[PDB]
Amino acid sequence: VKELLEAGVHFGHERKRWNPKFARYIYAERNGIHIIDLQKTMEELERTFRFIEDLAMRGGTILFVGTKKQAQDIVRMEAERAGMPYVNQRWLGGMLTNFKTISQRVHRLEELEALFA
RNA sequence: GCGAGGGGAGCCCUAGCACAGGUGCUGCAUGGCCGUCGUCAGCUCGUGCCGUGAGGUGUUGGGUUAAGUCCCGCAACGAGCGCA
Ligand SMILES: [Mg+2]
Ligand SMILES: [Mg+2]
Ligand SMILES: [Mg+2]
Ligand SMILES: [Mg+2]
Ligand SMILES: [Mg+2]
Ligand SMILES: [Mg+2]
Ligand SMILES: [Mg+2]
Ligand SMILES: [Mg+2]
Ligand SMILES: [Mg+2]
Ligand SMILES: [Mg+2]
Ligand SMILES: [Mg+2]
Ligand SMILES: [Mg+2]
Repeated sequence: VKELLEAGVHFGHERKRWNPKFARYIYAERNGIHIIDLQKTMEELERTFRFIEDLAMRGGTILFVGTKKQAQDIVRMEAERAGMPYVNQRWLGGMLTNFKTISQRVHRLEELEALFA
């Protein structure tokens, strides 16, 4: 059922902005718009969720992210409904890399709850 | 020591030694203090990111303000010397 749902209404959309690499992942390009390969997508989904199966059970944490409007809300509920980290708003430069200083802002957060109750 | 006479401290003259004192230089040897641009809106540090590097980014941009004042946006995130 996971396969036919995708085939339903969740594939192909972009046009005239394609990379040479995303081309081999393509199935066709009629009406002037690209059409992603559903078959290869499944196989990739398999390999991905395999990494998910390990990652989830390893106890590790996934950092979700999406600034696109169509994904801000979707990833929002789905990240909380899993307790996993995520950022829908404008991603900051250094969040992962310069993490030490980004955390200082998280520390400024607890200060708020202090003078909030 | 009853008296004579002797030495020391305080203080002086004369002779002699070490030394004092100098509004005599050098404000390009300096401390300190002061004028000045100008109360003008500025100048930087920490880490991250870009560049081979000098360095950039932040502090640029849009609105606003006496002001780097505040807001929104932002590969940047905070802080410090200033403004208040
Ligand atoms: Mg469905
Ligand atoms: Mg063409
Ligand atoms: Mg941002
Ligand atoms: Mg005598
Ligand atoms: Mg002399
Ligand atoms: Mg001088
Ligand atoms: Mg001087
Ligand atoms: Mg002179
Ligand atoms: Mg480098
Ligand atoms: Mg080179
Ligand atoms: Mg620099
Ligand atoms: Mg600069």
